[PDB]
Amino acid sequence: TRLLAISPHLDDAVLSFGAGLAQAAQDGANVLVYTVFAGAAQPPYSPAAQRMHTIWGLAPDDDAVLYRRKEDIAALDHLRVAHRHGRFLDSIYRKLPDGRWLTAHVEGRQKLAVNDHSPDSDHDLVGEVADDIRSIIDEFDPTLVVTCAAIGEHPDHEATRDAALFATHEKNVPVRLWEDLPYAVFKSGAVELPQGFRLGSADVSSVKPEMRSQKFQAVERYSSQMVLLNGSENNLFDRLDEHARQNAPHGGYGETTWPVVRSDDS
Ligand SMILES: [Zn+2]
Ligand SMILES: [Zn+2]
Ligand SMILES: [Zn+2]
Ligand SMILES: [Zn+2]
Ligand SMILES: [Zn+2]
Repeated sequence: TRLLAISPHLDDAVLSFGAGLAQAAQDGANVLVYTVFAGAAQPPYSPAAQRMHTIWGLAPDDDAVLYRRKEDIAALDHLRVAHRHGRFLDSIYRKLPDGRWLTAHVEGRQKLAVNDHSPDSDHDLVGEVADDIRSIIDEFDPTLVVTCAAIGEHPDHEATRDAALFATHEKNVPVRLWEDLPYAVFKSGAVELPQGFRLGSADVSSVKPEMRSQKFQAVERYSSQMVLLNGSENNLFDRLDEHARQNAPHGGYGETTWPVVRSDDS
């Protein structure tokens, strides 16, 4: 078994599929967690990025990507799985063709506003990510790829998922999508895949209690994210535990995945 996980951001694979990754390595699978939006960003940073860096507990002009890469290595080391950090710049570091920042701040609103941009610019981003994924597939030779469903409709999650779907289709590798966490605790669960792809029936895994514990310890390595993840009530793990409790109310901890298959008549 050669499992390639494709995470949009530094933390998504561990939050959503950490237990499955740790279980996979335990069973003797070769596991690799490649993160798409891990590109090394250079100053000058935008105001919106600077603000994010402060929310992550960093100085505005700190090398934030380096810090987050280090956290990611620690967390994946904890699950006993390998890492690979991609070249793509996260949303807060990207500029548009016209020279504007992709993301700007508004006064008095929590979530950052994304500037409108061309379908061409999205097609091109997704194309480049797909290119990188295809090469990784050639290099690593996965038997299975797992990536995000993009529940919550984060644009970087959709870009990652879509590129993985195009690349895995061309390369004939089976692909599964994980339920995005903690997004799925806050957002419905229905997603729109690119034309020609659809979701098969869900599978909610059964993991040993010790893999649950390892997952949550791995999550704790993302120190920069604890404020963003614990939110208001400081109860991320409670919410994660409660979610898994529902989806197996006669079992313990587990993670929801769906296989991706071709639609009929496509
Ligand atoms: Zn993410
Ligand atoms: Zn490394
Ligand atoms: Zn992003
Ligand atoms: Zn876009
Ligand atoms: Zn769910």
